[PDB]
Amino acid sequence: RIFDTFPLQTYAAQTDKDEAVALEIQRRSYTFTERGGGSSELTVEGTYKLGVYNVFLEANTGAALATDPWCLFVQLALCQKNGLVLPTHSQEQTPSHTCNHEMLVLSRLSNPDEALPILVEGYKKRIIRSTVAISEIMRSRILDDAEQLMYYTLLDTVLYDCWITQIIFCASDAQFMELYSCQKLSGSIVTPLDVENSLLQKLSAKSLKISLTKRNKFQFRHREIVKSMQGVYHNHHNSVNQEQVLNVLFENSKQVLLGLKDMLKSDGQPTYLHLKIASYILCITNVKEPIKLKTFVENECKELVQFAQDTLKNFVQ
Amino acid sequence: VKGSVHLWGKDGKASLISVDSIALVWFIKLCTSEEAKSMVAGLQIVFSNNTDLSSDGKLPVLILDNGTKVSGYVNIVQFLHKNICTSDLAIVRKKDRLLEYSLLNYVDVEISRLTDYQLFLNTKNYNEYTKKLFSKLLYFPMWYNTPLQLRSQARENCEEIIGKTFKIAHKNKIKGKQELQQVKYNLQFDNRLQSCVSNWLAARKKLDDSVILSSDLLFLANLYVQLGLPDGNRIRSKLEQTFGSELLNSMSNKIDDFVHRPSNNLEQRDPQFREQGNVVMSLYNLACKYI
Amino acid sequence: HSHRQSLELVNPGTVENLNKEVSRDVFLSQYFFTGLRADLNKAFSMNPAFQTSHTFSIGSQALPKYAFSALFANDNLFAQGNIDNDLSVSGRLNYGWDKKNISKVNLQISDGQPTMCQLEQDYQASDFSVNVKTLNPSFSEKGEFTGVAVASFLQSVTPQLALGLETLYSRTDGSAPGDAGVSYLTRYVSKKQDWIFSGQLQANGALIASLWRKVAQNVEAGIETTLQPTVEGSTTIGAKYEYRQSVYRGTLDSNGKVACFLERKVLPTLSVLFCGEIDHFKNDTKIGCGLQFETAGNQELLMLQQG
Amino acid sequence: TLKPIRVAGVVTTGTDHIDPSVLQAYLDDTIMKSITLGQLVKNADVLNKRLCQHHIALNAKQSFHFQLMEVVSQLDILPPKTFTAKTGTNFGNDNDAEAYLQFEKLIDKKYLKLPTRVNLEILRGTKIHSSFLFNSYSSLSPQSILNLKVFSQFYNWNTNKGLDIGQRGARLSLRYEPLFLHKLLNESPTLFHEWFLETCWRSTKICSQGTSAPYMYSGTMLSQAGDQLRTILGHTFVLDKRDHIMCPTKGSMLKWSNELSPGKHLKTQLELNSVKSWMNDDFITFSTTIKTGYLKNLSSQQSLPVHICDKFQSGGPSDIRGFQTFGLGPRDLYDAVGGDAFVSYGLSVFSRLPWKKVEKSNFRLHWFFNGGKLVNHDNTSLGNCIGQLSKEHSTSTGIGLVLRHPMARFELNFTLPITAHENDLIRKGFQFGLGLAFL
Repeated sequence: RIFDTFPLQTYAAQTDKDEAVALEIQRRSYTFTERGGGSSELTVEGTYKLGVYNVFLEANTGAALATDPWCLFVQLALCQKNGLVLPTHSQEQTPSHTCNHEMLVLSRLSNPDEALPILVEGYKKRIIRSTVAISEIMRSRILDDAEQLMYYTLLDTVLYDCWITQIIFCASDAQFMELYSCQKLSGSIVTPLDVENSLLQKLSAKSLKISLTKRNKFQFRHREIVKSMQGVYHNHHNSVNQEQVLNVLFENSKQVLLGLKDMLKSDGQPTYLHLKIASYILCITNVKEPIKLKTFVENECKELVQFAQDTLKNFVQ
Repeated sequence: VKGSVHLWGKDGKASLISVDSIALVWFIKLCTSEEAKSMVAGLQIVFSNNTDLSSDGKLPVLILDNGTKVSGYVNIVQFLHKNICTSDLAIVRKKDRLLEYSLLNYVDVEISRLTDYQLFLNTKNYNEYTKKLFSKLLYFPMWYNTPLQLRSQARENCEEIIGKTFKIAHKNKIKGKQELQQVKYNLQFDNRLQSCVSNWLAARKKLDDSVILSSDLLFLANLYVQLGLPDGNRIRSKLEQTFGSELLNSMSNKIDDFVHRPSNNLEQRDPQFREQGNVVMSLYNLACKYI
Repeated sequence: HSHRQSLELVNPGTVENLNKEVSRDVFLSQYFFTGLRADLNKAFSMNPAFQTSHTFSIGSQALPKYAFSALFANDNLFAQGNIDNDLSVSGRLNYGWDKKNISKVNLQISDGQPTMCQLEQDYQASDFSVNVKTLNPSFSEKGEFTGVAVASFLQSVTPQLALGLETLYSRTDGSAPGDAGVSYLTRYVSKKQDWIFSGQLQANGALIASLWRKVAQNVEAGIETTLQPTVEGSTTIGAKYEYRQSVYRGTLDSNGKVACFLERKVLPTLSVLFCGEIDHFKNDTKIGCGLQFETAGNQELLMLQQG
Repeated sequence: TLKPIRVAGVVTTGTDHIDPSVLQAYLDDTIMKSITLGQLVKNADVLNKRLCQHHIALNAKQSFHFQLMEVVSQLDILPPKTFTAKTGTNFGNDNDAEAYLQFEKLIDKKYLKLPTRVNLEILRGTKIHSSFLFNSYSSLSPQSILNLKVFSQFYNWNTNKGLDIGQRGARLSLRYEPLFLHKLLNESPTLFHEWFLETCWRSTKICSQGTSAPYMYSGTMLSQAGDQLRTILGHTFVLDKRDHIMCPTKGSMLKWSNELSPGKHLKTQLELNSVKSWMNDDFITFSTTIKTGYLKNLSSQQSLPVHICDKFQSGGPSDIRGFQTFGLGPRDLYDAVGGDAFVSYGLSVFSRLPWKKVEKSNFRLHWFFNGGKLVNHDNTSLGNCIGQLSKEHSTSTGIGLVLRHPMARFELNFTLPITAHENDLIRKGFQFGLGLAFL
């Protein structure tokens, strides 16, 4: 009726924004550039953001890569699909901006599932693709071949379990938190803020491990070594059965890696199997602590550490 | 390989709840060549029926006389093939060993998922058949927790694939809603099953089709369990109409041939007290787990 | 309307309380639960009755995690409200306009389901009882009622026997007339009050027969048999043992299953309770434990509790 | 009376559980400085209030007539020293009612001579997923108390319960409430200082389905989820001259809060309330409220962003009627991002019900006018902050019915926005509210 004349006045939307936060999203964003020189034909409603656990700088090529095998696989697949080029440094190096796809470092707690990677598409009409949705999308592009699907399910069930068990159990918290945490680190306790971060890592390291054992039905396949983390007894009854399980996984995953050496020839564009072989190798050869998988792939698998480098030069310039 | 293999079953027959206890006793019986019989020479079968011996809770488990434990059918047959000196069931060559491991792992991870549905989430089979077996397999106080735990675990793996008097009448309408849901779900199950086995049969053609591999014994055990339940005729018809009566008849003939085999290669043993699973040992193990 | 007074008829009970002695006191179906529970009841007044109740449940899915109850009962008005997790709201109101006419309303909101509104009006005359119950009242544009209606009449022909009928009308959409069902109810009370028998005959021929007996001051028994040519029946037997320290209830069913429910009083304020039902033929076992604390709210009630 | 009266000795009853060396402190500070009869009565009232506030006695009765020279006899009823289990409810401001269990235990004086009280409390409710509190109170002196709090609590915060926040940590607090004011501040003013220091680890999660809506998936909110450990110092000053806490009829009240996270941020906040009655039987009560707040980022070169839970949020049935909760301030995509400075003002006119059948009931007619502003100021100049904080406000009027029970306040209003921004979440029409603090 006449109650639709209110409000009497309306002003333009509040345009005040915080500059402390806009500086935060510049040290956590890495932009994918186009393949041919530099150009942009995108609108703010047609660009996506890839959520990752963290980012490390490659020693040889210098590109920025995600730390987790699944995040790195999706990052490589997106680059191949869209013709992009891998990043080199965060936007703090280039204050100016233009519409491009970018990769953003997020916490695990940025979605109900507590798992990454995720895709954030659009600006005004925004869609969130979760880890499960990304897995289903990525898997449904290889169903044409029945034999390439057999290998693909082997990598992310046997080798994935071998990687996850080792990172959580045979590696220290100081090494786990550099891969699956976005928290800052300095390496030297000098300022009083460097004492508040190490104690934060000590407190929160355990709860980050639990949210990682739920990403790929790990808590269902191994439901006895994920209940040993949810209590404080540290008895030898649960610590002898555990080493038996971890020894079977490593012995199985050596056969997988030895078998793959026979088929590492690509007659052109890499397939989704090659991009999944390469991501595991690149992520393994990043760990500083001498884990058994890294030792094995450095000593007996000197042909896989070259194949991964060969497939990575398709995306860096 | 000296040790002992524990299983689900009784009277020398493996029960149908465990689809890999059935596939493991067909394995030993098919090791008749000189190199293959050395793989299992020295093994003994025990129908202990207590998961307290398993390293991760699953009863198909191998204990090698010195504390080494392996669990599941996939891990046992992979371990055994790595104890061949290299000097019925065939042994795969080196050039196509990864493919065979991939096939066997695929069956375990994707097709054995469906058989748990048919055993614990299908009401027509769980209500009248599955719950009865545990009364004969376990002991008097341990008759109720195990079926419930297995049923609860079976929906976690299959959730994302297969989803006065007037008050009495209204609640009876809920029953009709239940049959509506049950006829909704069967269309999802039959669509997933016809896609899993179609992938498996398309991948299997890359190897030799005239020999029996360790991966075929786990696929056939799944069909044997799945078509041997009271709700098995619908699946028998659905698979047949889409794959071929002659093909499925050949597979059923192979299943029958495996079932009717002499138990001469077997060498089984009466379980000892410490590996019985009775009330006293269950309490002892429960107390030791917290110490 | 003259010989009726000379017959000296006795006012019969309500239709819903024919087998109250059997299915409510002797039996334990409503009392049974699962999981662990803790109850804290706090009453602030008695003559102007008012109290609250705090209930915690764990280990079970049927019982809500948190329950809050608040009830107020004056001389002629009763009002009880219940709040459960997920915003489950329940409200019951009774009002006696007279010693004969009583009207009550029950409203339930499930926070995701349509609200259930229920009305009941009952009249307990000198020698008969008449009650009318409506669920979801609704009248179309032509004035035709749509919903659920239950109208029951029960009159005692003699101080021992009571006969009556019940009519249920169900109309869902209103386009078509609703279905009507007629049932008969009968009740007999023994001269020495040793046993009470109740019988119900439904419109489909189903027969329900219940009997309550009191062996002594502390021991009572009850039997209830329902049956539906294709005739199928179920028989339930129950026993109730009443003592100052504890109260036991046991139930055995014709299907081969048993159930027990015991309330043990250990302290003047604390009273614990336990329940367990097993079925050897169906392999169905349920257990439940709980406790209840009663604490006075006002100082006068606290001193009365203390002494 | 102005009779010069001296007090020499006090005889107590039932004060066995409390140490005489600590009861003599109360007596010396309160009751034995009287020099007349009116002052003696006032000191007796102050002593009774203090002893019922420090949980030493349920109530106190004192006889004075026994003789100038006289001795005052004082009676104490011992509280239950054993386990005390209690249940109850509490009313949160944002339309959430919480239910709690509480186990209280007094500690015998043979262990600690200072009256010490330990209680464990369990909370639950609509938004509260869970909450365990361990509280320890120690009465150091008749005008000072020391509190230790250990808490672990998980709940939902934002609109549609979009965020899930869990907090674990501890707090140490010192409360100072002077016995006697210096004759400047026949009334009973309340005045206290409170200094606290806490350390807290908190986790923020976006528990909102991405398919449902683009809500909570803006750039700002994706960067807030995670873990952080913080420590803060803080001070609170409260002065209260109002004749009644929950149903005032006259007087003013002032609250002044500061907190500091060293090297991270500095927050300050002030609020004033004034009440003036205008009729012989207080028919027309007028009420005014003004609150302001300012937050500054102390970190170097604008690093270390301030968390969204530490910023100022405005709008709602309690803060500014006529707008939805978290319905004011700048927004990134659809999410309220708070502000570093705010101002808010409210003006209410209560009226007693005109009909003689209902006069003494607490139901009252209500006409209100509200407004405010919430901005992200630049850290440059308070001059610029005030310049941009004094234009384009967001006002709202309305009329309704209020129930001011001493336990809680209920409100049913019909509200109309007067002026707002385009992206504001207005709510015109009927609005219901309940709680304790309103504007």
